[PDB]
Amino acid sequence: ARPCIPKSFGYSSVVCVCNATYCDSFDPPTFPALGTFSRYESTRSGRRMELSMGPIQANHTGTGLLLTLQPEQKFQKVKGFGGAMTDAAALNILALSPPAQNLLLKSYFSEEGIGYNIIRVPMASCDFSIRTYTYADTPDDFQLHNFSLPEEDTKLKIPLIHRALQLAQRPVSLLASPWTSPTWLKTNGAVNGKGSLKGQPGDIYHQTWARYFVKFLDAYAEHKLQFWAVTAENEPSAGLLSGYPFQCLGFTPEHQRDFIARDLGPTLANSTHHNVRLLMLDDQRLLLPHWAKVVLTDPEAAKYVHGIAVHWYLDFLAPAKATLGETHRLFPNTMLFASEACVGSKFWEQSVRLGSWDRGMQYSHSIITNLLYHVVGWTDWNLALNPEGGPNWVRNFVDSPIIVDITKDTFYKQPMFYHLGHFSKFIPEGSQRVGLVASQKNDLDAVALMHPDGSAVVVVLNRSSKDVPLTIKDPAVGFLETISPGYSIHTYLWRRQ
Ligand SMILES: *[C@@H]1O[C@H](CO)[C@@H](O[C@@H]2O[C@H](CO)[C@@H](O[C@@H]3O[C@H](CO[C@H]4O[C@H](CO)[C@@H](O)[C@H](O)[C@@H]4O)[C@@H](O)[C@H](O)[C@@H]3O)[C@H](O)[C@H]2NC(C)=O)[C@H](O)[C@H]1NC(C)=O
Ligand SMILES: *[C@@H]1O[C@H](CO)[C@@H](O)[C@H](O)[C@H]1NC(C)=O
Ligand SMILES: *[C@@H]1O[C@H](CO)[C@@H](O)[C@H](O)[C@H]1NC(C)=O
Repeated sequence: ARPCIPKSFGYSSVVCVCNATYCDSFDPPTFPALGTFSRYESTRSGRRMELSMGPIQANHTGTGLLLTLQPEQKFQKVKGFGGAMTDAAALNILALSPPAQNLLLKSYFSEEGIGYNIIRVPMASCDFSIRTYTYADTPDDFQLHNFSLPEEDTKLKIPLIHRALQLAQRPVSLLASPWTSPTWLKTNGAVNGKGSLKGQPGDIYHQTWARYFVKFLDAYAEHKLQFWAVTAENEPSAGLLSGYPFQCLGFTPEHQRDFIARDLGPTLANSTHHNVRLLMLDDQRLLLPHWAKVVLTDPEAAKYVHGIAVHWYLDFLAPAKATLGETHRLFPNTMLFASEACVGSKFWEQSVRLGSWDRGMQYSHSIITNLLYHVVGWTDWNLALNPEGGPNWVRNFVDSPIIVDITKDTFYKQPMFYHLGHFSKFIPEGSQRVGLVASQKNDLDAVALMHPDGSAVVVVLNRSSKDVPLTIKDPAVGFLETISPGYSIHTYLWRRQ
């Protein structure tokens, strides 16, 4: 286990400094015997996923906070965690020397790092691109004879995805999302702004756009990559907004419903890519449950839709119970998945705050809330950005868990990286959320899950300044006596037999 090299940039915590010859890492799991628990601890004060071990006791007495596992109370199975291979993320990763590149990719994808198993791939350009392009910019090419991947895919994104896959010991699921269609399929003839597909679902424009999904999946397959899922459109509501500056393609929920039932669903189902999952919405969770009711109460759209993808940007408006909770109650067999998050887009937010503990706590708080309301996965946005929070052709810069400094062949792992790793490292695909109750009112955020191998994992986040002593009870093993320091996050692991 190679320790964090801390550096302060004047914010609430430190970054971990990595370069060509040094990056912090973990040792392989030792799997401690029954009656012993593992603790991974990160703190604002500087601890970075530090391992300790403790005993499990047969008995407990006291008035302190007790959290009780309810292993019989079974909820959602986890798909996984990861981030987005944008043009910007690829340009930043490839600006490092090869050994620094490999330590960045190992930080995310290896067992010596945090075990990411999801990669979101934009279908052509987004704002985190240095130029605007689609795969079919030759005008009025309804045949899509001139559909091709440019070097952003063939030289940047695809080779980095292959390298990530090879470093990962877990199977990695790829998720594709489009921002815009070719401009000649759009009402406004532009990559951005208020504009939809021309015409109506079931017509030549919509059939062409559905076939474009199949051509993308064919082109990626020529490069030996297969997708787990695609979304119906990135943030479809954004294309309904006058002057929207980012690549977009506007759909009402009715438009998405009919596009899926008539065009996208049947087109994917009648392709070699029929096993690729389709996710609807890919948008702010305040749009639930309405968007789910509009799409999923139509059997001709419902039969194609595997899940509902959500973005976190307006979560302050949208209580989880009224959105995720209500959507799970009405549509319990349609999985919910968090497909995009980042801090810093808002005009008042500094784009990049190197070492921000607040930004880390935003991530872990969101992941815990999502898991407590039936969500099966959580996806970061750009895997890496430069210290300006780009590149970005619209100059809408944001933060990333890893910041690359090309001038020093150095990258910085922020608190967001460690807060995400407290889940991604320890909650593999197939883990199941289980019950966890508190003995009294408390300021902690906590979630319990069972690993496929039956072992327990509990994440405890303390967003308060105050140390909170607490006990965890598992009826199969006994009591963990621990303490949740102010501004900390813990992951607890233990065998149950
Ligand atoms: C990539 O990042 C690495 C981590 O920051 C950089 O390594 C640091 O490199 C400096 C410059 O050589 C080292 O400092 C020197 O340290 C030695 C003492 O060495 C011994 O003790 C230190 C702890 O004090 C220990 O880290 C070493 O293993 C040795 O046991 C002094 O003699 C010098 O006066 C000077 O202070 C750092 O120790 C070193 N840290 C680590 C953790 O390796 C590396 O240089 C970066 N590479 C590039 C090219 O940017
Ligand atoms: C521990 O738990 C058991 C429950 O079977 C209880 O009967 C026993 O007296 C407890 N031990 C102590 C020291 O309280
Ligand atoms: C588009 O495709 C056809 C046939 O493969 C080719 O002859 C034509 O010149 C291409 N157009 C452009 C603009 O590259």
